[PDB]
Amino acid sequence: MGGQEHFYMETQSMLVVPKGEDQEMDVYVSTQFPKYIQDIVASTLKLPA
Amino acid sequence: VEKFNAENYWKKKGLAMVPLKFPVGLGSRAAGQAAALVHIYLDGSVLVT
Repeated sequence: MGGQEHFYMETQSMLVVPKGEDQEMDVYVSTQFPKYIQDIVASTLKLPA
Repeated sequence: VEKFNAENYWKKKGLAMVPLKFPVGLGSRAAGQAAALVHIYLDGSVLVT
């Protein structure tokens, strides 16, 4: 049995924006898991959540 | 200061002391209500507003 592509009509899309203060990051993503985006972004930036 | 004012005509020193009772209070109880929202994320960090 073969696989399957999701083929969501909206492709992977995101806009990440630094606030300019205390390394704050606002991350606007087409995702199913905002908490996971928060974890992996903060971990990559060595920042608290 | 009074010794200075006795020895000088075109220049005068002055001294004064005032007391303070600044009462603190709004007109009603509803005017003094306040609210907040605190989050604790799974890494231990806290966001407060």
